[PDB]
Amino acid sequence: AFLVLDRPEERITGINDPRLRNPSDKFIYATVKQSSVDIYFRRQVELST
Amino acid sequence: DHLSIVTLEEAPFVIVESVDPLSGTCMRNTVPCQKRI
Repeated sequence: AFLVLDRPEERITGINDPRLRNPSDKFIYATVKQSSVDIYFRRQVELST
Repeated sequence: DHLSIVTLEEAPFVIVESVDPLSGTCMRNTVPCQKRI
């Protein structure tokens, strides 16, 4: 039971989880400046936070 | 019509935050709320 259920700290899903959808100081996520990712999040109005 | 509305500060329900200093206006989809001191 210990060896089977010894789950890791899991991972992060796409851009939907609260761990990433709303920021926290400890968490740091970023992309490359002046790229398509930059003008994908900037263009969207829901992904302004 | 125009009417006054009161709001407290709760965690997921109403989150208050300071205005953006780089422009003087806060983000979109975030209505202003005056605070008295």
